Amino acid sequence: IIYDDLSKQAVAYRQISLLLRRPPGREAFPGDVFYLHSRLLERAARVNAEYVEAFTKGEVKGKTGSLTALPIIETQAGDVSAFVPT
Amino acid sequence: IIYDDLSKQAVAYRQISLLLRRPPGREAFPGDVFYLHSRLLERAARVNAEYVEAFTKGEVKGKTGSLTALPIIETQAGDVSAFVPT
Amino acid sequence: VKATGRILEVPVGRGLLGRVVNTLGAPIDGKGPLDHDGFSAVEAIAPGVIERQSVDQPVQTGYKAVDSMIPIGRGQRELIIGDRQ
Amino acid sequence: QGVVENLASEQAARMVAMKAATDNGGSLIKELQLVYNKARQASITQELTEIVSGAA
Amino acid sequence: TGKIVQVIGAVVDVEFPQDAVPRVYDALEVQNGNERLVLEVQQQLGGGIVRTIAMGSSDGLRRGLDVKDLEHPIEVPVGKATLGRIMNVLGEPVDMKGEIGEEERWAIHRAAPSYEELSNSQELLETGIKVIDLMAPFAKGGKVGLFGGAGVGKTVNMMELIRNIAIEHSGYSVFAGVGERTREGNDFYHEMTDSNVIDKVSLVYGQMNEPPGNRLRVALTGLTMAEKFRDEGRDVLLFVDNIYRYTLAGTEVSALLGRMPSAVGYQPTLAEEMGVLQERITSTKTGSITSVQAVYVPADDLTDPSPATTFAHLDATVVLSRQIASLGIYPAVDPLDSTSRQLDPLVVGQEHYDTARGVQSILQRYQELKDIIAILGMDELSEEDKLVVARARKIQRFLSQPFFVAEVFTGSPGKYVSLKDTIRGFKGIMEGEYDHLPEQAFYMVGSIEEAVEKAKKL
Amino acid sequence: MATGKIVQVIGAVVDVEFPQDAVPRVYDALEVQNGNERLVLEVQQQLGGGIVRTIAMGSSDGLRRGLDVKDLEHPIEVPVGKATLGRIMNVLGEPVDMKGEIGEEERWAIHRAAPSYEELSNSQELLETGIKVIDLMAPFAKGGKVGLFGGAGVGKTVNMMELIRNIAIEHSGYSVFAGVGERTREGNDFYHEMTDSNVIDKVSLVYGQMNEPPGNRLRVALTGLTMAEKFRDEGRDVLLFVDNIYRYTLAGTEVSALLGRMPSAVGYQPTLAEEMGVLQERITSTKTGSITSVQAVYVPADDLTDPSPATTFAHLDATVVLSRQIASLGIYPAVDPLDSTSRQLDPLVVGQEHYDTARGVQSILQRYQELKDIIAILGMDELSEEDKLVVARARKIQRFLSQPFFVAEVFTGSPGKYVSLKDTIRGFKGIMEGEYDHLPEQAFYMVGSIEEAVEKAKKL
Amino acid sequence: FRDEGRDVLLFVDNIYRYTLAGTEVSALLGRMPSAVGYQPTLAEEMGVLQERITSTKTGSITSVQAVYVPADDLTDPSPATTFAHLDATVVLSRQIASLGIYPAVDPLDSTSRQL
Ligand SMILES: Nc1ncnc2c1ncn2[C@@H]1O[C@H](COP(=O)(O)OP(=O)(O)OP(=O)(O)O)[C@@H](O)[C@H]1O
Ligand SMILES: Nc1ncnc2c1ncn2[C@@H]1O[C@H](COP(=O)(O)OP(=O)(O)O)[C@@H](O)[C@H]1O
Ligand SMILES: [Mg+2]
Repeated sequence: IIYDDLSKQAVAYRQISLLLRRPPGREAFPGDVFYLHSRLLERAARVNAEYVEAFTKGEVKGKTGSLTALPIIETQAGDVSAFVPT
Repeated sequence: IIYDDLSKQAVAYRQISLLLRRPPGREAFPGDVFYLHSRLLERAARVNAEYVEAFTKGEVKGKTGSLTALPIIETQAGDVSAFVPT
Repeated sequence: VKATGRILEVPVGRGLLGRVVNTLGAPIDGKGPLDHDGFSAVEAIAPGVIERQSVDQPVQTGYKAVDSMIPIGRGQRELIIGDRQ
Repeated sequence: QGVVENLASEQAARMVAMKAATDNGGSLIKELQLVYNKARQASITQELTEIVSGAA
Repeated sequence: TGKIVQVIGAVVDVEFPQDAVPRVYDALEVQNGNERLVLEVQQQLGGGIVRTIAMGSSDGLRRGLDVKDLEHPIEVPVGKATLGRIMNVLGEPVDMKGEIGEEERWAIHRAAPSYEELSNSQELLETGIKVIDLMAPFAKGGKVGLFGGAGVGKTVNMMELIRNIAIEHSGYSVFAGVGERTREGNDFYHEMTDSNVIDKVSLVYGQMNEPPGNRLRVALTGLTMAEKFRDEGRDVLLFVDNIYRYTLAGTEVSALLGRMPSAVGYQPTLAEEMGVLQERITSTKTGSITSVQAVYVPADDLTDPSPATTFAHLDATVVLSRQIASLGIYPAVDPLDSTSRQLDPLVVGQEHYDTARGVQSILQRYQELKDIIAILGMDELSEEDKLVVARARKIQRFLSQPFFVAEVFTGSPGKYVSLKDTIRGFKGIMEGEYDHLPEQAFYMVGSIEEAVEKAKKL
Repeated sequence: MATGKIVQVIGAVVDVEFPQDAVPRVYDALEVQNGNERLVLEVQQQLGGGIVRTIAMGSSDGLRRGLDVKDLEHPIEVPVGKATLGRIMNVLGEPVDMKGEIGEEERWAIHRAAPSYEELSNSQELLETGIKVIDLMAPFAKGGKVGLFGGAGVGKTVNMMELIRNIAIEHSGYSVFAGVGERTREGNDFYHEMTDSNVIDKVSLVYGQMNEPPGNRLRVALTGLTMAEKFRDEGRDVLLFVDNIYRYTLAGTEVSALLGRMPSAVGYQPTLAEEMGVLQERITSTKTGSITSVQAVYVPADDLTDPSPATTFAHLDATVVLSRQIASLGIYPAVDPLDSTSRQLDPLVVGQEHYDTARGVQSILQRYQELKDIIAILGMDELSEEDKLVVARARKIQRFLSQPFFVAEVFTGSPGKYVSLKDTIRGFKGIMEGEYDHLPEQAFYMVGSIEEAVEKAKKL
Repeated sequence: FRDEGRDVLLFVDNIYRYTLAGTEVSALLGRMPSAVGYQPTLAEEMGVLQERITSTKTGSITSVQAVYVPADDLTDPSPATTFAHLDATVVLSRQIASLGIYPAVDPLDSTSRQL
């Protein structure tokens, strides 16, 4: 899976969070922007055969599923030390 | 008398003030931070012998009491411009 | 909740010399109770202008730079300021 | 002749060094300006946050 | 008996009868559909309503659901039973093995040890890492902090320290995965269980996929288990994957609890929360907890209140930095910010003290010369200044070291360096014994002898 | 019958109360009889209890707290079609000129959704401007956004008028000019200059003056956009000129502040990206017709990382930079070829020949820009024959970039010309590959096509 | 004293802490905070006080005021506004004081409208 720009998802979520009057933090992003990206990205993984067998109720046996994920981030003037990039 | 960290006293007072829903000021510190430190520090003084003799109800005569104070402040990366150090 | 009409007071005296005490006057060094010369109020006002006296007596830090260039006198207020560590 | 040739060499070396210094100065400008821009933006954000939060 | 009245993200409002309101840290249990959820009280509002934090997913919670009031705080198993297993924030087993056969459960909200109960020990501990036990050596029973930004080697350095300080330690250890990658925890578990040292390391994992309630209290439960092991008279090693996430969970929750934000965006209780967590982790007179903690700094800002209020709680702070890492100098320890309380000649010796201070002096002078070099180049310097530039560059290269645990990213074999070797090497460089060797000879080598051998092949 | 009452007036913000059955939709328009005038209100938010919060599209002075408000069911509707050509209008579609009523047949609402995914053009096409510098170095995509980053003193207005004429004559299309929050004196002068230039016949103008409330300046861009959309539905390729997009962004900030919403980043509105996207996503090529746009861009504090520049650049397909230095040499249009870029300039987009020609020209001019420093510092005696040849060809290329405009007839007497894409590619290929090395460099100045450069050299 | 007709000398130790005493209590009075956390009424509070210190036709007040400069930055609103109220402004600088030149007057910044 490829996410074309997670920084602009962060912009959309910042807009939503500010329209709900939630106090922001560094660079005016909400306090839970890290959680947004963390739970989004941690869903990409490699799972063992026991998990697949339990999930498929035994119909798939001895195989490991996987979901590779390469997100994209835009940074201004090419510094990596910004809040969302870090 | 040594005050090992006035900045930590200021932070504790800030927490008390914000939990009490008092209006916040510069760097979220309430305006009476200056009142806090001023009424604390001005208590350190040297008093004339008349004051000592009046306080002790005549027991001590011919002596001047004195208290010397050494407050300590932590600067973050040498930023003298901050509120509490100013 | 009852309202005891008294402001916060702390033990004070010569017997506190050498003792480790918390903000409320309770020893925490574990070397027994205090021997205080009465109590005193925590929040009090400072002596006025007419009750002051000037500073003309030194107190030695024991260091060279401080005691030479930036002397401290009895009654003085010195701010020791800097970064961490 | 040796002395005259060495003075010619000196002028050549100085002009090369000055060119290098000019380029390095431009390099420092283009980076100090980034630090300045980020500083201005962050300062404005902090002050505005203080105002809006202090409205209470 | 009670009912839910509000559901706001991670926090939930619950109403109880005026005469049956739970205490400030009691635990509640609710049935979210076919599954059970645990709520933890935080504040008693007026009229019998209390604010709670959800120890699980909050989706699917209708208002008007009934709750059960448990009459005790969150309690977790402790002791010999929790010694080869992976566990959740609520003390439940996470590995697919059976139940934990504990004789005792402790509440996770406990009080820090008293002043007279403490013990301070100067007994120095040795690591295979050169820069760490040269510049900021730490003793047994003191807290060590690993600062730095993103991708500067904190996890790898901590793994190396686990490997090396387990050589001279015999007892049990506790590892707490606090809001970090699930993959890193999985790989650590398999690495531990493939070396047959899993029978002494105890694991608690609440990772960066978990809701704020789990991440917040997972640090506390890990520390509580460490308390149980300490009070048996043992010496325990406690490793925390990331201590920044604890304050970050507090930050995410504090706005919904109605607390007006402090500087930046942090909760007013940042200092108190960190103090409550980090003051019950100490060595008393009946035990000792040697602890290593990773402190992620946000946006490479060492002036941020979260790192800034942690520097005062640590015996040995090691500051990794990105600029040093970009040069390839791993481990990227900045030697002009890393210090320790044990770097005194009365405890560490005069030769070690003098060597460390000389290194700092030379590198500080090099920093001063960099801004001259940037505009004018190296030609306009004094000859002495050029000498110190050469020696400072060689010192910076010599601070690097190829770890065994980093053998995958690189290919170089690992190295363990003794304190005597490293002080000999830096003393030799400082007094110019090795002025005749090239700079690249000192890069990614162990002892100085190895650098000479490398210089022979250039 | 008017069904509403005013309940508050705070500055430019008016709150009005309706019965619970008649509450307006979000962007509906309301009208009040303020004094003797009629005042248009645009609804912004539906608060509870039948109250709606609105922005006054005009002066708020003189409004009482009990006035009756009439509820129109449509949003702001403006006249569209051919009748708007040659006329100046305000935000509401009413003449700020004095020529009279606009005889429109159709009135369209300024708010609408962007064209759907199935409406976009099946392919990607280039748009000729007839200007050698632009068509070579920074070609426009048909339906793409172009940012003019020039200042003042350089010929911004001249370039705009030239493009208006060329899109009307060489193609068959019309133009819309949106004066988003700009000076009244200069709008008047622009109108008279286009009247003198005989291009007023082929453009329609919507002005929102600076002295108007923030809502007017915010909505004037959408007014111009919907007129351009009508011309698109006629099947034409339209040019939409935005006098300053930064003013649109800043007026959005002002409106958001008036409504009281929390600010983001460096003080901007929480919905900056959405408002920018709403404006930009409507400027695209449809299976029939298109809207290409030239937008003047100002960067605050010269900070290219500032949120308004950073957000704007995400939507620009090409960048045209006007230079005082190029103008001082007498080369017009004063477009700097080294700083101007377009992301259409790729071999698989424009064609391999055109791409490699552009690369050659850009690299040659860059090399000349370095040799110019060297020649100043040391002297021309240091150069080799190959170096000298590069310098000479670069001079010829620089001069061949110039072009006489039809508006430049009155300024120079030169009749003015239109150069095709293949013509300019052939000319620059010829100069690069050594042909016409025997012509003088002045043969290429203001000469149009290369086949006319050889005629000038024949006379010279 | 001025209304009695005499020539008066008025020394004020710090105008800064007049403004600061305003700032401390401003928020508790229900006011919305200003640009740098000051009260919204800084200019008027300065003006009402400082326009009384004038020499009228009956008598003259001559005044010397010490002005604190927060963080040694003359950009701050308080020194900035009090600059606009004075005939002569002697600008001391921490740079010249640190170098050891006493008084630390900056000769480039200090001026007077009687010059
Ligand atoms: N000798 C080395 N020591 C540490 N890291 C190294 C070394 N050589 C290469 N690296 C690379 O540096 C990366 C950073 O490691 P690590 O994940 O421990 O950093 P970190 O500061 O803890 O980051 P995070 O907090 O984002 O997890 C490693 O994943 C590895 O790819
Ligand atoms: N093609 C051209 N031919 C002759 N003169 C030109 C040409 N382009 C620009 N100029 C000169 O330079 C000026 C360009 O600036 P102008 O368009 O007047 O700036 P603004 O639009 O900001 O008023 C013209 O008025 C004219 O004097
Ligand atoms: Mg790591």
